[PDB]
Amino acid sequence: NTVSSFQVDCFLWHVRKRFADQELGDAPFLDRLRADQASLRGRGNTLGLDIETATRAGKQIVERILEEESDKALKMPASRYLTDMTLEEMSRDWFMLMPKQKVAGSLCIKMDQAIMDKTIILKANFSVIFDRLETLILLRAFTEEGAIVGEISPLPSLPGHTGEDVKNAIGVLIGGLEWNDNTVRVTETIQRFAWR
Amino acid sequence: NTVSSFQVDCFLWHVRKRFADQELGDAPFLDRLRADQASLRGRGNTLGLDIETATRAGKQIVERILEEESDKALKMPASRYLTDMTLEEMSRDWFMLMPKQKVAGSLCIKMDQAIMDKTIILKANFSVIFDRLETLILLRAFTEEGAIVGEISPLPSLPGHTGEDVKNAIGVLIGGLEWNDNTVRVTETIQRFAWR
Repeated sequence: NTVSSFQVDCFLWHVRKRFADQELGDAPFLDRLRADQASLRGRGNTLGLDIETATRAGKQIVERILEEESDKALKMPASRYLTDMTLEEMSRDWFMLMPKQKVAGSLCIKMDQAIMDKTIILKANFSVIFDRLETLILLRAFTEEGAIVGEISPLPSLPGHTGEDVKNAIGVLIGGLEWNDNTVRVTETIQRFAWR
Repeated sequence: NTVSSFQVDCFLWHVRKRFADQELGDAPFLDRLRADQASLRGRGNTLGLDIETATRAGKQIVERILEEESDKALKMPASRYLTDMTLEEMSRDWFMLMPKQKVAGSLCIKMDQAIMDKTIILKANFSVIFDRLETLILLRAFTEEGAIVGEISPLPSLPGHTGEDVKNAIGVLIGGLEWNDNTVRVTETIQRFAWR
């Protein structure tokens, strides 16, 4: 019922205690240890379970969380994060006068149809595995005048996208922008790890 | 400085999160997880360290606490706890009219010199290893009338006592009580695992 967590808390307290027992602790850490020691005393007396017994049970529970595969996440060959945009560029507000958008590939593609005869460069932040795109964080279209006129973003509620879905989204965005006689290019990052 | 603990907290949060992720959690556990998730977000932004990076560093720190000998406490062959007294008997108030006491063997020996011509039984709670006494919790002398007239207790500030120190303390207590024509015996627990 409630003993599973109590036991986990008692073991994790022990672990934090051992951390303190080996120095390096800041004052708020020791303060939390004191508050938790008092709270665990209370919870123990209410439950009737000795702190060391609970600690050992917690140890076995924590091991159970960490048993079997544990955290041996050796199936993600060090993805490298590549960026063309700063956090401000990704979070910057923008608007479309004649908005146009669609969903495909678990990606949302947006572009302003009011943009005409402009020169546009695409910038993106994304993860790369084996010299190819693996996850898209964000792509935005900027005019030479600095306006944001299009965007490709992942949809968090759908099964994740692939590199080919992003390549298709980029091609679709470029096509739609080119319709209005815009000149569209991509950064070297996109040109090297993705495709126009 | 303060990153060592923060990192430990982030990993331990992850562990508690995985516990939640595998059910069995009570409402206060999840509530603490929410408060801690918000607090860790704050602490992260203040420190500038990503929660996953801190989590991995915390994992390595926790492993460091648990590395080498870890908790392989295989040098304490299952001590068995034997009791003659309830918690109330050990915590019961008592007094000596003519107090007498000494320190020896990292034990405090007390007896009331005013007790005469009584029949006394000694009761004790202690740990046993290999069919012999290893740690004394408490020993008290009771008259047949129920009065507490003597006590042998460990002193927490001194190097721990041995079984032979307790045997000597019991012999000394019995001797002092016998001086005043008291008849003193011990429980079967003491007679089997210690000596008069």
